[PDB]
Amino acid sequence: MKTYVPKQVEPRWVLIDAEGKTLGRLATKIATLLRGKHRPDWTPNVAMGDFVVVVNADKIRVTGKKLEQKIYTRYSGYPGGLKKIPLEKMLATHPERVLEHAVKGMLPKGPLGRRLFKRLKVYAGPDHPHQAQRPEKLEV
Amino acid sequence: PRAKTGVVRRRKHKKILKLAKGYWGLRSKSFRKARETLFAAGNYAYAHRKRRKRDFRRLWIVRINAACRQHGLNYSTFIHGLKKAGIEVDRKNLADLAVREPQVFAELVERAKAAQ
Amino acid sequence: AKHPVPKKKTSKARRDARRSHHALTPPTLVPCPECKAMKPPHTVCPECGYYAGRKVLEV
Amino acid sequence: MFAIVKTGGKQYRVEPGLKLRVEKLDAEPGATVELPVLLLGGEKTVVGTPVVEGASVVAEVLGHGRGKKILVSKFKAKVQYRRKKGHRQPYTELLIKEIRG
Amino acid sequence: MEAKAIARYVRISPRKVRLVVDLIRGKSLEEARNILRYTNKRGAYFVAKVLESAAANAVNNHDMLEDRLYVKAAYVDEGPALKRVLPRARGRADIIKKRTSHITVILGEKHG
Amino acid sequence: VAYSGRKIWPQKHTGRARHGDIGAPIFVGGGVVFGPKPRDYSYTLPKKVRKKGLAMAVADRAREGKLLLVEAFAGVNGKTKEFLAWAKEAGLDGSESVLLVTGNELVRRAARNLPWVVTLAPEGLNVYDIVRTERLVMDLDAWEVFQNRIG
Amino acid sequence: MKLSDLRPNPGANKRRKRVGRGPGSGHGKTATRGHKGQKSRSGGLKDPRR
RNA sequence: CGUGAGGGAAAGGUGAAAAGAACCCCGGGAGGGGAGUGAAAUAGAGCCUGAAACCGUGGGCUUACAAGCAGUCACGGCCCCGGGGGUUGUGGCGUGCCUAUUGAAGCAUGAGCCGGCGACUCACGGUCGUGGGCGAGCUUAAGCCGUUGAGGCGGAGGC
RNA sequence: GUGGAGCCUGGGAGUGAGGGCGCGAGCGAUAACGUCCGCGUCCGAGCGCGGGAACAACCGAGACCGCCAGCUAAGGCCCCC
RNA sequence: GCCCCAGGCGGUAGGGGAGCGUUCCCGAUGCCGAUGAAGGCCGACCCGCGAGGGCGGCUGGAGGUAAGGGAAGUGC
Ligand SMILES: [Zn+2]
Repeated sequence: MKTYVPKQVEPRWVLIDAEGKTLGRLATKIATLLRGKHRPDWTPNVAMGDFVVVVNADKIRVTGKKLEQKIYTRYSGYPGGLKKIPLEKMLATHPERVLEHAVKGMLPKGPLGRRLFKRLKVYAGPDHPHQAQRPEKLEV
Repeated sequence: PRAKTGVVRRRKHKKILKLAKGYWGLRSKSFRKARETLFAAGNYAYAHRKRRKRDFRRLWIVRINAACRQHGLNYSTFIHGLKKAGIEVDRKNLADLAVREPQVFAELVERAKAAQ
Repeated sequence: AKHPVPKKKTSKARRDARRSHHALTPPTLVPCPECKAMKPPHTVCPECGYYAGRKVLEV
Repeated sequence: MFAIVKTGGKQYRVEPGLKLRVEKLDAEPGATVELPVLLLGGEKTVVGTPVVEGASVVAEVLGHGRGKKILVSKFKAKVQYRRKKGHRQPYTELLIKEIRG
Repeated sequence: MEAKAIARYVRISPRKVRLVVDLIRGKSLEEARNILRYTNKRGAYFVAKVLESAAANAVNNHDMLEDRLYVKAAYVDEGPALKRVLPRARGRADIIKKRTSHITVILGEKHG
Repeated sequence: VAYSGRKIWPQKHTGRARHGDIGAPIFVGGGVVFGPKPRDYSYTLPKKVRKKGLAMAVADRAREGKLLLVEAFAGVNGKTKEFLAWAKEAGLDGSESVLLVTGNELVRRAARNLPWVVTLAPEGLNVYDIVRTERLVMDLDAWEVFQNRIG
Repeated sequence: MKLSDLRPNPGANKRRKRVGRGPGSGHGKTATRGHKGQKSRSGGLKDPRR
């Protein structure tokens, strides 16, 4: 009686409202659905988590003074190339990249992890071009 | 009576190297590298014997937790349910049920909450 | 100059890796419109000894 | 219709006419065995609590076998400690005859 | 049918001539004659002689028609390296391995 | 070993591993460490043990009925086939490796070429050749020197 | 009794303690001499009695 | 090799028999293919067999978003032989070996790799244990005599 | 108190560079991954295992083996996990 | 009382114990060998915890050698 492995399953699209939800918590549930660890047929070594689309990423909310005290930094490899970016500016420019950074901070690494991050699609604002994919709305 | 190496060293090397087939580069061609690689491969095989059990147990707890949460309860509450319910099916079989017997596993939920 | 020296031996795969680009491209030839013989362009066909539809070399 | 049975501290989803290996049980080949049923898997879904009351599967032993030789081989480093050791766990491979209610 | 000739004990760097010989593997015979004929390499002459001796063996010995003659497969193994001395600075000596090569060409008839 | 003690190269700065001379036991061609020497493996076994064990061997073949004391050798007179007709008639086939002990040079010399016969003068009696052969055969005088030797 | 019947008593003849034969012998890499020291060197110590 | 005293190599094997490949072809030759002898020629003289390191050529799997002491476990995929074997895509885990060290993955030592040589013994005394003989006794040394692998004698002597 | 307990006699050892941790002291500067002692411990030799991110001595725990079984230890239960 | 019960089994230095394998000796003027030894390569085959042993295929073409003991230039 070997442990069961499922066959390949079509990923079920899932829409998620970025508005009104906390950054960390929402990113948590997003990562959870992304892994497919909501499915009884779950298996680690294969990306069978669901495709996820989010809208109103700008409409995310964050507790405390994290608007400014949270500094998304980057590194160019160049001396003094540490580019600190506060959370506010990062909202004004790339809020979708904010959620990308937060959820990517929670995914398991490795090529499976990167493909999983490909499996996610953020859209700041209320719209997205995936109606053909039938994005199932799912409150969290 | 002189006892040269004769054939012993060659034969032993062919043993270890035949065991070393499929290794990258000199690890599967030189007796020395192949030996050491087979040592670390040995301890790996050991700790992965011991490991795999915990591994599949984590898989079973994961999938079972999924099926449980899809019925409103979670893993700890469910297991406390069955344990209170005097049911003693283990993680593997509950996993294969929650995949294969969603209705049977459903009744397992019903008796889990029945403990509650 | 303190005599730089190779730290380790190059594995076979890496040696072949650098030797990837060492391919010898086939020297492009064309048929001689005088004698229908293959030859490199822009040179007198040593078979016919002609070039540009006229004789130059004394084959 | 299946059922999870207890054996060697192990639980097996089983169904009639099935060959399954277990711990090396003590029983003559060709003999059959009745086993504790943890749950009747199928139509009459009964929860053995902890075991079903009157049910038990019927399995004839096919014969005792030795598993493939595992080479458990411990090794410590820098201490001259090498341990090569075979192992072939015996198995009592069975045949699921039926499942007594 | 197959033909083949062997440049057994050819004094030339096997690595070098392998570059040449990897330029006619999978080729038709006439194509091979041209490519050897105008390849800027020393080994191309050796591979040329081995080639023509090969195809001659095909037609003459094994009686293969010259039409379908393509290089079925060929290669160059290594021969006994003639070791020589090179005087290096400060009295120390070295040994250049003048490498001898073996050449093997094989000629199949490209049918269809 | 035939080499010399001159150090092959200096101790330090030569880059190589240190060595003494090539007469060392680590070079190919060097001497051998602890190699076998002229070694007298002989040793004095206790007399009582030699005699007693000898009698124990003869007790072995005797109580097993493979012993056969013989008085006469009229068939043999120094010729082999004499011994063939004799021993064949003497209840001997050739299959039984037989230990031949006697004082008759005509017997011994007349039967040494037997592939299956072990010949020994009565003084040359000893446990090893007694154990080698299936059947044992002696003359009554050979039996006597046996007795005194076991006496 | 034939020669292939002759055998010493059990324990009448005993192994030697061969040293320097890897780990499995248990007597390996040192010949039981322990680590560094005047004793572990060839030749050994002085007269331990005196 | 060293002025010299001196130091000191390497290097065996066809085949039963040269029967050592006439002759043909390619080729300057070499060498190659044929042919031929041969039991066999991947026995062809660079020759018993012919290992590995190493070097190629084909076939199978695999690999260009990708992280690693090179493996191991699982799963999966492909290929092959028919339950296995070969590959490894992912996931989990994982600090080469030796020595020397309190402490080494160590940026402490050694090791390019393969093949072969390479290091606890022998003699004689002592001591403990032991397998045996004998037993207030045990025991032979040298030597002598015997065979020519056979042993006995030999009480000097020791304990 | 039956234990790889104890004692006696023989044989063979190896060790006599130790170290961290806690506690009790000295030196030190009540500094040192310091030094030197006592008591206990562990490593050494257990760099076998879980935790502590990683980490010999900190927490748990002394690995005969196999099992796609279960209960637990420290420690954790928001994702990585 | 050959099997059952209880407990034990981390492990360096080191003590001890038990085996595996190499050359040679006896076994053996025997036995195995051209229907193919030794040797080489191959194995998913069987045996043992292992050291290893057979078994089978091919190369190899002429030696090998038991049970059971002995002796070592014995295991890289
Ligand atoms: Zn022209």
